[PDB]
Amino acid sequence: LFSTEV
Amino acid sequence: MKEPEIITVTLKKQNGMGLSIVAAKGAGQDKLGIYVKSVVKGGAADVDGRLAAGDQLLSVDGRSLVGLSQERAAELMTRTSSVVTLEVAKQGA
Repeated sequence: LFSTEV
Repeated sequence: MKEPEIITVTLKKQNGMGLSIVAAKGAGQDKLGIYVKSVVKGGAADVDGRLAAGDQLLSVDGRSLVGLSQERAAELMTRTSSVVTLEVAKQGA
């Protein structure tokens, strides 16, 4: 439930 | 629920994608979906204009990433070749 960046 | 609109876009990586995603689960789900949280400016998807915040991901670069962790999902997504095939779904509540 995290928010990464690709 | 009434059958969403899933589509795969074929774009090329100019200098990254620049976006955000979040993993969400539920009931009767033995996997994890890479949903979209936001889109960074000057990104391959932002400049071209295809995917938006609050969406769902299924396949990336022709890979079935159904049941992977955000780390493996995002990492693999950025770890693509010149051509990229992101399959995003159209929905929203």
